[PDB]
Amino acid sequence: KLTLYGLDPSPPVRAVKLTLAALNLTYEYVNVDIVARAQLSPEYLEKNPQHTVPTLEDDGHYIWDSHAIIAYLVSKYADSDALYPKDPLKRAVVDQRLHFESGVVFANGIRSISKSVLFQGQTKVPKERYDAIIEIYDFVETFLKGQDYIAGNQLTIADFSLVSSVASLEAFVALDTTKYPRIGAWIKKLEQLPYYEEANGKGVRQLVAIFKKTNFTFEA
Amino acid sequence: VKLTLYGLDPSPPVRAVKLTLAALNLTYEYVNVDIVARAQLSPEYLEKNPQHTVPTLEDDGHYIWDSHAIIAYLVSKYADSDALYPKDPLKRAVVDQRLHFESGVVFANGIRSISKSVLFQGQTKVPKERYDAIIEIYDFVETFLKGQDYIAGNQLTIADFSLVSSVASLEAFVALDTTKYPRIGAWIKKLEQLPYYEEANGKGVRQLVAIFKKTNFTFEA
Ligand SMILES: N[C@@H](CCC(=O)N[C@@H](CS)C(=O)NCC(=O)O)C(=O)O
Ligand SMILES: N[C@@H](CCC(=O)N[C@@H](CS)C(=O)NCC(=O)O)C(=O)O
Repeated sequence: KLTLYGLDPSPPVRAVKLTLAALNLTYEYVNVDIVARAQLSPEYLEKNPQHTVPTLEDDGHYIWDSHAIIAYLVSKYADSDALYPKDPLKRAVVDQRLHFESGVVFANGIRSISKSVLFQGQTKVPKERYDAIIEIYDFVETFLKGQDYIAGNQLTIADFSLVSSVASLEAFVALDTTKYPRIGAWIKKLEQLPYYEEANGKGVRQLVAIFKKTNFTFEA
Repeated sequence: VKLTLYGLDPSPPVRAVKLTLAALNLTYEYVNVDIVARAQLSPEYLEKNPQHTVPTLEDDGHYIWDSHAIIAYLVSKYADSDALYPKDPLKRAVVDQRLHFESGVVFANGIRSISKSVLFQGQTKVPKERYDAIIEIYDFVETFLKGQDYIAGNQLTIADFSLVSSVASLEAFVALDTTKYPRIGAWIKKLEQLPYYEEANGKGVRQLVAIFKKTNFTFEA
């Protein structure tokens, strides 16, 4: 019995939706209205004291942080270790990419802007935040050099994690696929998964539209 | 020997790896990478780590980077038991949440946000936002320690090494009020009892604090 707490525009929530779909697991999806600060309710804080989404409930146990969740799901429920290989050297690449996503991409790239634009209602965003997004594209383009997937030669949860956030960066800076052909090819490859549209595609488009509506701009 | 660690003592994620190597009693070569001299940007270093960060670990022709990936690798490959990184999916999920909390909320948003501005871009005035972020980190860690002696449960794990390397470093920006944060104070004190703590984490924390003291940076009101 799985319950996922979150909302479709959220990148880390979509990373979990991709993993759940890839593992063909059934779950209840509970909406959490972040703009209304519904995550700050006493009832949600009891589930996740960091008051973030996603939170996964698995038969009474609460797990949070999307990367911890999707590793947990694969380790516990997958038929094989395909999505999260147990071989320590292969796992070390996956883990590096996941922690890259946690810090460099999401915390420094996305939440840094979401906080000032959506949470604080500010229209102007410091130029450093633009520079941070270009740095992310540059790194991811390098990470994809000579391989079809982000962490090696097979689909893993690192792909789910990073595609959920890297595709979201379009909300701030459109991806130039002439400058970034590897990133373009990799998103296109992942878009072919039958569950991609419902798990990640539509939420990306929603987030992009949310930020379009704010009319935010980068400071020079 | 077979293991090489690339890094430098003031760096919190390098110290996370030094703590783990010490706890596992592994021998290794320590190679200094002077990030102040931008030595991590040499083409030679980029071949080992294209993200040009420290730490990097070299193990028999393989390069691993990101401190959290490195220390999970070390325990899984070399430890006698999974004590420091339990394999039980549920216990593992708590450790993993704490590690990723360190990557994003603590290091990226808390420390590197200020370090880049102050150490490498020479800014002396830091926005109040960055002070508030450190206080929120202290608030979260205090909550995480509720009812237990360690950060991810009832036993020492790599989550303790990761988070103490960075949380102890926060003194460089905001001194820790142990009357407001008695659990954090006790937890740091408990880890300081580890005989390998002084060399692995303690010296470098003090170095980092002294580096920031010298810059004379302040937070805006
Ligand atoms: N790295 C974390 C990010 C979690 C996170 O910050 N989620 C955002 C939504 S995208 C959130 O919960 N914001 C509300 C809050 O922190 O109060 C993860 O992968 O779960
Ligand atoms: N979260 C990463 C942080 C790595 C990191 O950013 N290290 C800093 C030093 S504390 C660095 O290498 N700065 C040089 C650079 O990024 O070029 C980890 O745990 O390894």
